[PDB]
Amino acid sequence: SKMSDVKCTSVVLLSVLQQLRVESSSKLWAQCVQLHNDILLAKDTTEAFEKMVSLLSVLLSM
Amino acid sequence: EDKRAKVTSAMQTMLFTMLRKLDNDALNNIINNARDGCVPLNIIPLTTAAKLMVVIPDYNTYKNTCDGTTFTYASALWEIQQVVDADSKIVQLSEISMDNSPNLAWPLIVTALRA
Amino acid sequence: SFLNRVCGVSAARLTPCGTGTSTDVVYRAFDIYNDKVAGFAKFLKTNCCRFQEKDEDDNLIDSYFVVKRHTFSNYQHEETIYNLLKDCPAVAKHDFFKFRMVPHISRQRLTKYTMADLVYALRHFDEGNCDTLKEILVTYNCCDDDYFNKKDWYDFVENPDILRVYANLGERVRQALLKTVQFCDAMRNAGIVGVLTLDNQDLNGNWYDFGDFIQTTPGSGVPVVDSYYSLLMPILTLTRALTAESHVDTDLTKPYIKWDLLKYDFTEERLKLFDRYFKYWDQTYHPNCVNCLDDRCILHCANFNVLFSTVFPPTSFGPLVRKIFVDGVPFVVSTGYHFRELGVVHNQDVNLHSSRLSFKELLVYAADPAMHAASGNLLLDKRTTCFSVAALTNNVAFQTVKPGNFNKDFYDFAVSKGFFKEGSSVELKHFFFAQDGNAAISDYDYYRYNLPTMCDIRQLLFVVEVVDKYFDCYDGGCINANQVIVNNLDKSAGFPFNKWGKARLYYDSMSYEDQDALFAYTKRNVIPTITQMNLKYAISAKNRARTVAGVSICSTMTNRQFHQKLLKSIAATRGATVVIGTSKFYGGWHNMLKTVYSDVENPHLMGWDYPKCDRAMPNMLRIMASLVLARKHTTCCSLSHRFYRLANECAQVLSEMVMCGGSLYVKPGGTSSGDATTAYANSVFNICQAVTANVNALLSTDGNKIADKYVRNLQHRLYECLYRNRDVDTDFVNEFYAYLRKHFSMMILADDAVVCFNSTYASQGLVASIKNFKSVLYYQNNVFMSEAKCWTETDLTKGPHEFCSQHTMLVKQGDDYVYLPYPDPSRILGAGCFVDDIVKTDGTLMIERFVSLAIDAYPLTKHPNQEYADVFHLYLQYIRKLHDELTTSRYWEPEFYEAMYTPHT
RNA sequence: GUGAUUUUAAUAGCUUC
RNA sequence: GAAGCUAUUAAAAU
Ligand SMILES: [Zn+2]
Ligand SMILES: [Zn+2]
Repeated sequence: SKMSDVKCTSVVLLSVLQQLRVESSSKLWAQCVQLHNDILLAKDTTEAFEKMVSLLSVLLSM
Repeated sequence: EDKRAKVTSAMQTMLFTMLRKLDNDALNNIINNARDGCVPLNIIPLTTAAKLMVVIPDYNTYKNTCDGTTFTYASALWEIQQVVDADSKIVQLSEISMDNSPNLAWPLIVTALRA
Repeated sequence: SFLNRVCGVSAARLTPCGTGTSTDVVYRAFDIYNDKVAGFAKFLKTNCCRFQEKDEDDNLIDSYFVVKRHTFSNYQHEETIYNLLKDCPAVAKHDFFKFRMVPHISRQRLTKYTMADLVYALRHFDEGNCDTLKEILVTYNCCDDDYFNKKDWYDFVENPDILRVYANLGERVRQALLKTVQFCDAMRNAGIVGVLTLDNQDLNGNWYDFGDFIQTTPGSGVPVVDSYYSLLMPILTLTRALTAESHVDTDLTKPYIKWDLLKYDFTEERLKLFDRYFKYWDQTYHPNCVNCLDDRCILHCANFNVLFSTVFPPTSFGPLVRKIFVDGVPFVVSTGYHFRELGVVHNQDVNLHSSRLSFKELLVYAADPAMHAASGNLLLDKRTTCFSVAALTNNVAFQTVKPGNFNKDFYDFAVSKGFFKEGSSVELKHFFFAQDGNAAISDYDYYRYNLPTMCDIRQLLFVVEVVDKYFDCYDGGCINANQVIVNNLDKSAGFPFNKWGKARLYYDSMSYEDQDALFAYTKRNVIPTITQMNLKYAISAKNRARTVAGVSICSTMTNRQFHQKLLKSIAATRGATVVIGTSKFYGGWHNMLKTVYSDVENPHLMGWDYPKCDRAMPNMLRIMASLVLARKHTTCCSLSHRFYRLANECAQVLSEMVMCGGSLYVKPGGTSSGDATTAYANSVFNICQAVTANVNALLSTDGNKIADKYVRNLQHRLYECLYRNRDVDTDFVNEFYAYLRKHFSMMILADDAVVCFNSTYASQGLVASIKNFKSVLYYQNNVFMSEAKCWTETDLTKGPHEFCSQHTMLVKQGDDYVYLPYPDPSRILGAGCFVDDIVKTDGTLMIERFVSLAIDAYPLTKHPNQEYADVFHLYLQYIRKLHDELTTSRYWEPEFYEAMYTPHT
């Protein structure tokens, strides 16, 4: 629905980060948790894509 | 009852080690002082523990609580020994400042020894 | 000329408040008991002429001259009584004159509002209509008028500063109490008999009505102060009126009292406080509840202790330890307990010199927190406002919650079947929310909403008797260790017993004889234990973290062996108010709804929630629920055994040490979810709150308007039974229980309720309503019931709006119409789209998950909305697909799912 | 590290009609 | 086929 897809990809990406074990960095874990929770709670699809790209930047950094 | 034997050996060990780790000197000089030899439990570490652990959430609380290399709490003096962040990494006393505060992984934990 | 008369020797500038000589009419609260009407409600006062006082600046002040017109008899009578009582400094000045010949009694320098007005405002709070409360707070410098411009200024959860705004009235309330005691001493000395009412004491502390007082011989006068004190009690802790007792002398401009740390008794201090503030309370107060006479005395003596315990240092409470020797080796163990509610309790079986500890004594000494605390390091935690005892470890542990696992195959199937499209009514709103490392301490800090609450004792003592009637159809008592049933033996045993095994290890290593010995030991001693806070990894629609408490096995065994008989009886009974144990399948939902509808005359339905239920439960209400549960042990136990069981329960679940991240904290109170009787005690609490709401609603109505003579006499006898008889009236308790069952039918399951009530009586103010519930929860639970989470349904064809997260539809099954519990489609779909383990992503070996989920969704196929039937049919096609590629047919046929709701015939 | 209690389904055994 | 019992896995509710 262009929204549930984003909400599922955010869950998948956070699971990928957890498996990669970014929880060692408390700062990074807190930022990723905040972004994922905000994406899940979002009502509009506009800011959801922005926050999804922000979260994906964390994975792309490594 | 090989289960019973093992669990019995376990609890016994624990108790005796905590007993050896008891601060005999200070514990005794306060328990007998009591009129009937009975004291509240909450004051035992407050008047006998030789190590203090302080968990500070931000820098404002740091400055209000642990300003300097020594501080007073529970009517005693405490000498700061080691400061550690939330990642179990040693933090120096020269890094805790307003300018460097956002670059630290809060909360920090301060370990102090009694005077 | 009336102006100058009222002026009198103490000349002052007087502002006529009304039309000069005409009496001012006001809407004020009165405490009433006549032969024609009774109750604490608001009436019209039309026999007083007010004259506000000015000053040099000609601006008004909080001073009034109240002139009353009455008969010549009351003139001579009230002149004699005031001449007798004139010496008392706590009596307002009176002027007795008569000039047109009509007698007038002028009271001087009175305030606008009285203690009755303050008590009514704080006990019948209605947001949007708190004008009297706002005016009082502005008048007495509690806050500014700009404080009310902010929204949600009144509730304790969003605005914690209202506690400081309310506590600004404590000194005034304390002065009123002192003046009341002075007035009582003066009455006794002068030999006068009369009742003390809040509406005769202005907000300075003076008393001004003597029309009903009687004169007798000097030295022997009797002031009656039960209603006064009992109604005033809920505000003594809301305004924190006894904060001045913690300073040197009793003034707020001096430093705090520095108590000795090694002091724990405070019995003489409690007796002194009682004698200072409640001198003429005619019931015996036991500072230590171990000397009480029954459970109705324990509550009365603990209500005073909750108020008196706020004066003493917080470090004087908890376990009391001593140094014993094991074969010449010193050993520190717990020997008593100082309770905030029960006083000081000492164990009856303590041996200083002992040897050769057995399994049971080893278990008790390992579960005892004293050795842990005495070995740990001192801890100062600034992340929370809870008391911190010690750090058992040498570092702090942080716990994080993992994300959920995505069921991509099921999501692709749903998308390919036409689901999850823009502009749909069905969307995913339930997920697994991840938490950072501070979630545990952040959720533990939510115990800050628990505050010490003193409660009306005369109303609570009647409410407990009424509530006890809802638990008359059950069997209780103690059982032997071989009669105990443990559902899951592979659960955690708690701290520190989780380092060696599960509960199965203890239950196997401990024989029946050992377990019976431990149970017998708990009846003469107190065993404090440690609860552990764990994070629950579940699905939800909110980003809040879920936390549960792991009670120790030492507490769990005893509690089971003490309570399972009654718990099982409750869970097995069908057709009662508490519906724990009833299934919604095979017509259970229909049966429960028919039972709750019963035969109410003008039926309407209603539901409410409990904001912060577990974190804000008053200790007095928790103790009351425990005593109600324990009331079934009249044969198997004595008073000492029952008291020691109650003390053990309080010290184990109510307020104990809590391990959170390797550190020991002190729980302020509330309820520990994970205790043997959590759901059964929450059902008792809910029934208690409903009953007290009904009582307040009935007592708050003007008696001169109830056209029903039967209900008017019921109200009269209700006020009589609360505030005039000290012994239980079984006949009136039965009558009130029958009245409630007829007009207020309840379906209770823990903190979730559905009520079928008579609408005409509710509109006439004869039974409880949403506003009555909101007021009750305000002044008792210290929370705010916003009417957004409460619902009302005027049509019973549509069932309750929501009960146990299930909705209701009236559908035709066979040849009759029944009620069906359909769930939230988003919840059902999210249960299958996301899982908690990587194993469950493969549904080929997890067909039972989807079979159960389709069993939960079958009812949606009768919904007028096609997108709901769509979810059920989607669950069915997937079951088939898996059943197929894997390699019976029942899990694809709809018949297997239809017969799970049809009566079992 | 992962509580209390209630209900239900699947699977595999043991007595019974 | 019928009813009851036991163990194992799973789902929902407060
Ligand atoms: Zn008593
Ligand atoms: Zn008993």
